[PDB]
Amino acid sequence: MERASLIQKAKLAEQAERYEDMAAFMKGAVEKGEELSCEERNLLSVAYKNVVGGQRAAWRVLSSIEQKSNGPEVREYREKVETELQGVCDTVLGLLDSHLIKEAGDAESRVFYLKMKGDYYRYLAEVATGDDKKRIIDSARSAYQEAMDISKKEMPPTNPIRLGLALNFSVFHYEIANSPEEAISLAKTTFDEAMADLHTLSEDSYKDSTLIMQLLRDNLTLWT
Amino acid sequence: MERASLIQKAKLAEQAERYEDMAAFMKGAVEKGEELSCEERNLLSVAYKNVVGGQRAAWRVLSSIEQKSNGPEVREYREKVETELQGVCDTVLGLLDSHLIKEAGDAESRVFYLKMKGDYYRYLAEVATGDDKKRIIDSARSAYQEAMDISKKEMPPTNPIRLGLALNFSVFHYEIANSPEEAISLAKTTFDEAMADLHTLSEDSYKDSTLIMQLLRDNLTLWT
Amino acid sequence: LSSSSCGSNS
Amino acid sequence: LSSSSCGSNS
Ligand SMILES: [Cl-]
Ligand SMILES: [Cl-]
Ligand SMILES: [Mg+2]
Ligand SMILES: [Mg+2]
Repeated sequence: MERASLIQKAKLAEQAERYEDMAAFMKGAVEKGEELSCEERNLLSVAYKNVVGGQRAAWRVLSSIEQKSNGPEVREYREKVETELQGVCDTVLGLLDSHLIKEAGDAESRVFYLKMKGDYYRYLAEVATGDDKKRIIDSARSAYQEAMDISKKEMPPTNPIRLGLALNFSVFHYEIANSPEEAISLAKTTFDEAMADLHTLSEDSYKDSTLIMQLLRDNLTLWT
Repeated sequence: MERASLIQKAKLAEQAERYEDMAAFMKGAVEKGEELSCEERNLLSVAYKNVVGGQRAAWRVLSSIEQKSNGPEVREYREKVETELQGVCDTVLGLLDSHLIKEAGDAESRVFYLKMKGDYYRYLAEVATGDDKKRIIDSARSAYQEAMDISKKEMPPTNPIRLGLALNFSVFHYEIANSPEEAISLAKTTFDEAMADLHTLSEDSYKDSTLIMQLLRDNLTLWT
Repeated sequence: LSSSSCGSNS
Repeated sequence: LSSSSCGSNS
């Protein structure tokens, strides 16, 4: 119940690879209403990304089977996993909208959280239909675009947060919004403008930047 | 609720790497009170071994931290994981004692299940103290020994079920019962008597046997 | 091959 | 190194 205890236990859960527990601890810590440090926001993101990652992988397997199929068992179990995934995404989005975005006292935090919002709406969009999907896509776009605006004002082009956001927004354009031209435009501009400064970077800086830029290049190769 | 549906869903859960779900489906199937096929008993074992495996790995991490420590957070969280692990082991053991062992219509099934019983008692023993640990160790030994007796009568020395049982019983002797001489004796006899027939084995047979025999050799090297 | 998001290559 | 049980090497 003390915040320090929750953080301590999140760190233990991380070492123990208990990501659902880790997420729950971090949710409790967020709900104390104080900002998260860089270390702490990374605990939050790692935890929830592992949980949703498992659900997303399962959902893709079941959805694929269900499609090739076209009894109710596959559909039923796919729906069970889908509901669970929606639940987790909604939990993360609730933390972002009830605490994290508005309480963030600096631009870097704000970009990190608005990117997270875009990401979790994107994960919802992957499973969504109908009016739900329309609402979700609009919400994802709005979050990502706000994040983009701040990042272009506040961060240099090789900054890993800025690059990761641009990468994920480009994926949104291609995979979710069915806007390949916007996806390609964004990816190319992002890569080109980052490449322009990589010669000024140190060893560890360059690696962090280049790892994300490699994904920008991989995507462009698939999309072209 | 139909058995065939539960089996279908266990198979889907396995493809989706949803092991807790897979275990739950298989528990429901066992509770229909019919025997499990070889395929099905392997679904049961894979599911529960993945679930307990995650708990065991987490428990070891937390226990290690707790020991090096010697606030209450590590102890508390270690106890939470321990309780969950005990729960799962108790669930599996309940299936084995309420259905699987007594209902098994052939010797191979009976050995498979009695080995499972030894294994899950062994996992309980790893976290146990006091009178609980004493009871558990006696139960593990009794299950493994009954399995050993049947296997020596009913299976050839390179049979993978027979080898796996002997391997796990030797680990029980060394790690749980603090009986290194019995562990070494059993491992050596098992290896020697299997090695004696490996020249009669086919490619795929030999691999299955040799993979377990490699562990017998690894253990002997550590224990000597 | 498929579209890759941030963190997918570790 | 540590004691290995059945299935621990895949
Ligand atoms: Cl360069
Ligand atoms: Cl040989
Ligand atoms: Mg739906
Ligand atoms: Mg205890």
